[PDB]
Amino acid sequence: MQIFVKTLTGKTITLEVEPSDTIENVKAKIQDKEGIPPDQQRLIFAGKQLEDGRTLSDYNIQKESTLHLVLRLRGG
Amino acid sequence: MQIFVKTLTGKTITLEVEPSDTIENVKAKIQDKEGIPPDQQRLIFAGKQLEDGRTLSDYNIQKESTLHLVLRLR
Amino acid sequence: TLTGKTI
Amino acid sequence: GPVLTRTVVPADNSALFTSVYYVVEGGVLNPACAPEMRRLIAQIVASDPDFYSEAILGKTNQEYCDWIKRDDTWGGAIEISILSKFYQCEICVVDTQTVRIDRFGEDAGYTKRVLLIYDGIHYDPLQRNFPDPDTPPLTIFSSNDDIVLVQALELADEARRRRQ
Amino acid sequence: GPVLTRTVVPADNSALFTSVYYVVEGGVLNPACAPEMRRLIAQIVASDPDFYSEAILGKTNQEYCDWIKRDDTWGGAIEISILSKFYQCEICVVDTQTVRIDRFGEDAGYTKRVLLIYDGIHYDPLQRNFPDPDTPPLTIFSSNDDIVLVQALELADEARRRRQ
Ligand SMILES: [Mg+2]
Repeated sequence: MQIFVKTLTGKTITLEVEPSDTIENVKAKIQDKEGIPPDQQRLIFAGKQLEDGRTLSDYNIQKESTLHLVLRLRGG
Repeated sequence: MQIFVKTLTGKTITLEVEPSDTIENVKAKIQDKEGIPPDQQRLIFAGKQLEDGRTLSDYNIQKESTLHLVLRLR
Repeated sequence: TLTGKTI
Repeated sequence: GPVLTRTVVPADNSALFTSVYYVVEGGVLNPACAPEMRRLIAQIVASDPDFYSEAILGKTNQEYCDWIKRDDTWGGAIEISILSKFYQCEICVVDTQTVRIDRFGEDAGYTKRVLLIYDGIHYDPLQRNFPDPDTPPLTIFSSNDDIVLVQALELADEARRRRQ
Repeated sequence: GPVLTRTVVPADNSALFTSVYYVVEGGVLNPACAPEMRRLIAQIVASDPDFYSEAILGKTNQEYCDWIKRDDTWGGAIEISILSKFYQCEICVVDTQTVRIDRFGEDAGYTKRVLLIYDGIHYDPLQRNFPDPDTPPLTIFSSNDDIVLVQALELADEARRRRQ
C-alpha cells in the first residue's frame, strides 16, 4: 500500500509498503529512495516515535497514513 | 554507451545511453529508473547546465564519467 | 577539555 | 573559477546559529548573535505546541524552549527549519559524513539559498570566494543556482577525504 | 573545605547518564555510554512490570521503555533510583536551582557515595581534585564522608548567592 513521509526539509516522500513491513525496512526504503541513512532518521506517527522492531500494523499505520520525518543533524 | 550520475542525495547511479540520446530522453530515462519528473530536474556536466533539445554528443560525454542531477521541486 | 567544546 | 570555501567559526556549542547568521547576513561573523537566535527559536516553538509536540521534541514544549535557550545545547533540524522560514531562504546543509545535502525550505519557493557544512559535530558557513581583489565573498545564492550545490557536494567529498 | 570540582559533560539530552557513568567508573568521560545505560534501564523497568508500573512511570511500562531508549529524552528520579541500586551506591544530587541535596539510596546502607550537580535541566559529575596532578581526582566517597556533602552543597549556596 501507499504511505507518505512529510519531512522537516519540506518535501513529502511517497512510499510503497505492506503492513507486515518492519519500521527497519521503512527506514531502509527511505535510504534507497532518498539516500538518508537509517541512523539519522526519526519517524514520528500518531504522537509516537516509531521503534525499529515493530511493524506498520503494530503502530496501526494504514494506507494513505502520513508519517513524519526528522533528521538527526545536531552540531555546534 | 553507459554512464554515471550523482544525486545531491548521496547516491551514485549508472545509466544505459548512446551519443544520440537527447538530454530530454536522458531526462526521461530518470523517470524510468527513479521516477522523477522532467520539469523538476536539471543535469550538469563540466559546470554546465544542459538544455533539452541538445544532445550528449556536443556535450562531449561518452564513458568512465560522472554526472550530477539537481531537483527544481514544485 | 578533549572533545571538547568550551564557551 | 570562483571557489567554494569554508570559514571556520568557533566551536563553542553555538556554531549552528553562528553559521546561519554568517550566511544570511551576507558574511558577518558575530558569535554574540547566538543567545538572541536561541530565544527566537524558543518563541516559535512555544507558539505552536500542536506541531512541536512531546513526540517531536522528546520532552515538553516548555522543556525544549528552556533547553534550546542554554548556551551549551546544539541546534539541529528543528532549529534550521525554523530559521529557514524566519529568514525566508533555503538553508542547505551539506553533510560530509556520507556526502549528501539536506535542503531546508525545499518547497517554499524562496528566491535565496545559503549553505552550511556539517561533519556530524561541527557547523561552519560556506561562501563563494572570488580571485578578484575587489569582489568580496558571496554567501547568498539564487534558488536557480544549482551549480553551487554541485560544488558543495564535491567540497563535501574533498572534506571527507581530508578529515580521514 | 574547598568546593568540589565540576567536570562538564555535553548537554546532549543524556547528561544524567554520562554524569552517573563518569563518577561510578571513577572518572571516565564517555558520552557513548548513554544508549547502553538507557537500554539497561529499559530492561529493569520491563524486568519487573508490577513494580515499575504506570503509577510511578507516568505512562505504561512499555511506553516508558520505548521512551527512555530514545537518544533525546531526559532521565530523572526513576533512572537515578535504578542506577543507584545497580551500581550499589548512594547517588547524591546537588540541586543548584532549589539549593539542596537529594540523596538516592540513603536507607539501603550502601558503603559508597557519588555526587552529581543539577540545575533543573543539566547534570554534571562532581569530583574532589588533588594538587598532585599525577593523582587522579576522586569521584567515589565513603557514605560516612560528611565533608564531601559540604564541599558539594557549597556550590549550590554560591549559585544562589550569585542570583542575589
Ligand atoms: Mg536525612
